[PDB]
Amino acid sequence: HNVDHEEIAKFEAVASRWWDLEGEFKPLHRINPLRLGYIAERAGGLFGKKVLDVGCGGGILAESMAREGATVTGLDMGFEPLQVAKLHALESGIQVDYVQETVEEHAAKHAGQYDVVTCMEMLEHVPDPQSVVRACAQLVKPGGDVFFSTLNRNGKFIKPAELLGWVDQTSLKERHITGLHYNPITNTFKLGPGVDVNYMLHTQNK
Ligand SMILES: Nc1ncnc2c1ncn2[C@@H]1O[C@H](CSCC[C@H](N)C(=O)O)[C@@H](O)[C@H]1O
Repeated sequence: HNVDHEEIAKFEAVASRWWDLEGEFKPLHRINPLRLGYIAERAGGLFGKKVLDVGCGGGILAESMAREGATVTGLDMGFEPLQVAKLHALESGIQVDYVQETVEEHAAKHAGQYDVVTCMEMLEHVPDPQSVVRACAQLVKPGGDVFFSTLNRNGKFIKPAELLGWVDQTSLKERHITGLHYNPITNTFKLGPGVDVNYMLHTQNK
C-alpha cells in the first residue's frame, strides 16, 4: 500500500547497474564506508546484532553490515534490486536475508525484534514517509538504534527538520545528526556539522 510503483519501477530498471562502482550508484559506493562507520560507532558495534535495512535495494549497506557480523535482513519492494542483492551476497560469500515487502507489513509481523534499523535514501521515495518512520520505531527493540539518512542528492529532498517532527511522534529519541561535507585538507568526504543539503540521523528507542 505505502509504495510508489513508479519509484520502484525506476530502481527496478537500473538494478543491473547497482554494483558498478563507476555507474549510477557510484555515490552510494563511495559514501558507504562513512555511513557504515557512523552506524557502527553510534550503535556500539554491529557484531551479532539483528539489523533491518529498509529499502536495501541492491544491498550496498546491507551486505557491508553483514560483513561485520550482523544478522541482516534487507527489505525492499523492488523485485530486480533484490535479485541483484541476493546474487551479489552469494558472490561475496556473505549471508543476508532479503525479503520483498513493505516496512509496515514487516513491522506488524516483527515488532521489537531488531537491534538496529537503517533507513537510507529511502524516505523521499515513499508516498507516506511518516508511516515508515512509525514502522521503524515499531521494529526496533527497546534501546535499539534507528538511523535515517539522505547523503545522496541529484536532479525530492526531505528536510531534516521535517523528519524530526516525524521522529518526535514516536518512541524514538533523536541522539545525533551530522552532515556530509568535502574536506579540502584531507581531500575526502567527511561527516560533520551542517545539514543544509544532506544528513545522517541517529535515533534511539526509549
Ligand atoms: N515503499 C518502499 N518500500 C520498500 N522499498 C522501497 C520503497 N520505496 C522505495 N524503495 C527502495 O528504496 C531504495 C532506494 S535506493 C537506496 C538503497 C539503499 N538503502 C542504500 O542507500 O544503499 C530502492 O531500492 C527502492 O526500490
